[PDB]
Amino acid sequence: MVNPTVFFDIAVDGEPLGRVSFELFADKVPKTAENFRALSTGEKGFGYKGSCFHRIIPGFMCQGGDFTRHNGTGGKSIYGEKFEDENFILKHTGPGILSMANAGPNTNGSQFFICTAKTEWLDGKHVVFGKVKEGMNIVEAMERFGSRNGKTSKKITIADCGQLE
Amino acid sequence: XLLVTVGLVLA
Repeated sequence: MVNPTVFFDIAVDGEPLGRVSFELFADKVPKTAENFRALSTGEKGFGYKGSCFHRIIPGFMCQGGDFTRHNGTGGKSIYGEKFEDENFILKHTGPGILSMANAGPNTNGSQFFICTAKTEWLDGKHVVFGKVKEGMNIVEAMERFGSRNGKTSKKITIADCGQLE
Repeated sequence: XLLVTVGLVLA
């Protein structure tokens, strides 16, 4: 076995920006990695394709994954609405870490964030499950559209996504 | 501040 690689094609107000691919650490957090992988292929009949990054704060992170309400309040996992914090083995060590957003202990759904800096205050509270493999320059380009309070100036969407490996 | 939540986003 090998860790799955999934990709997102990002568009800015409908114009293609580029592809970011991610390695998911299924060897360390199998349940959390599987949730993100199945939401990226859309194989359960719902997922990330066509959803947006609703909150981007330059120097911190890009947050997305609300494919139900689309405004930052929704999303659901493939296990039902929410699931537990699988473990906190991995930390938020630098740019490119993929981690889960939540509303406290054991509330993981589908929303996630890509870190653009080390965010150690989130360690032990948000489950790290992947990292950017290629396309960190597209994540950096995305940051230019965010703001200190998180609203974006352009609509940043996942135009397409799926599994490569 | 700098949190990443779903529901009540804080400062």
